Amino acid sequence: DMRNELEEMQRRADQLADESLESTRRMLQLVEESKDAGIRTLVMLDEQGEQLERIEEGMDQINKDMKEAEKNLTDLGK
Amino acid sequence: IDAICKQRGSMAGSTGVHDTVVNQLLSKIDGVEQLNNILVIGMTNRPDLIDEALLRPGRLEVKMEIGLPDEKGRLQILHIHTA
Repeated sequence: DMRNELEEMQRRADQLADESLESTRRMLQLVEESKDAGIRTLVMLDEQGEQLERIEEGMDQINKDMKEAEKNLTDLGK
Repeated sequence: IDAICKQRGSMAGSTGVHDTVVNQLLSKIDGVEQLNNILVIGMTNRPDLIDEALLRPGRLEVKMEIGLPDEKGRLQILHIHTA
């Protein structure tokens, strides 16, 4: 009558982490810095676009003025 | 089949293991839920050690004995095995 039976106990392997808290924090800090740099680039790019738009009008005005002056001088000369 | 199903409450119960197996088998063959599409076949050399509740009508109820053959049976077997 040496017929034995058993029961079982369970253990849980550690969840997936303990490497997600050293590279993670550095990743977040770098992401924040990149976000700030992107915001600054946004602002600078908008300012540059405004300045180019401003330049356009003066360019067109000088072109028109020179063309009209040349035509007038030619007309009077002949 | 005599190695699993034996008279309940006679042996040491295999440490309470054999009785549970016999009860489970009895419950599954014929119970509250009805089956009509099964056929169970058992074979043994010690027919006297089997539980009496498993050999009743509604359970394994067709009992047959295979014994030594006579002259005609021996002739038939010899014809079978030298064809």
